[PDB]
Amino acid sequence: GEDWTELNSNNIIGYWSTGIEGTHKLLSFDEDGTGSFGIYSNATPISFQMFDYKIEEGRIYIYDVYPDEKTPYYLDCKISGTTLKVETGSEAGTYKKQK
Repeated sequence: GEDWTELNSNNIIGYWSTGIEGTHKLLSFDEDGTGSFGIYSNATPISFQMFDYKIEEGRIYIYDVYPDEKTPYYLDCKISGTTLKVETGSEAGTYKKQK
């Protein structure tokens, strides 16, 4: 049916977008650095944050965020190549890979 892969430290790597309008959201994850999460409105950047992460459960583990650092938690998500499906969190929805 929906036959997803193991989320791992290598398939997540790169940027992830919805589309370019209204109120969009943008993500990145590096292999040996950090992630980054942005939020826009129409054609202006309105948020930014970064966080370290690990993949120690077939989920994102979040445990360092800035500038307002937050509690550590895990994030249920799926991946197969070019479609991120996050189920929970700020970034919960769908995105396409953007590299």
